[PDB]
Amino acid sequence: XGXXXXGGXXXXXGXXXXXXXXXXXGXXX
Repeated sequence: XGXXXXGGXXXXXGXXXXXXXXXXXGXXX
């Protein structure tokens, strides 16, 4: 949950992303 996106998105919620960053259900932090 350190954020990220690289133009993908992000911002709390349930995580998401991948990029570029993100995380949640898949880690990231």
